[PDB]
Amino acid sequence: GHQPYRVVVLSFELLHAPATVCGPKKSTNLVKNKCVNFNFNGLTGTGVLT
Amino acid sequence: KHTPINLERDLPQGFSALEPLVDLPIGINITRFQTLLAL
Ligand SMILES: *[C@@H]1O[C@H](CO)[C@@H](O)[C@H](O)[C@H]1NC(C)=O
Repeated sequence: GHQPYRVVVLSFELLHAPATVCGPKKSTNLVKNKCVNFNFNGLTGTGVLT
Repeated sequence: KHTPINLERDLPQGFSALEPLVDLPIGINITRFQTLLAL
């Protein structure tokens, strides 16, 4: 109650501007020659990769 | 695009497409532009 305490405050905001600040996004493994789903950096679909 | 030009005055005839270099996420309104030189 009288000992020093360190404080950090984080604030965020949005407005009419590009985000340019985003968190991590993880990548799974790569499989081939099987009818599979895919999400390749924003495009989604189903098919066979060769 | 940076392309060789024959020894000539006027702009040459032909096609040369321009590949992109960069896009920047700035979001500032633009109305005028200038140019800079080295002296
Ligand atoms: C840039 O200026 C124009 C003209 O004044 C204005 O309409 C526009 O909102 C401005 N852009 C901003 C404030 O991001």
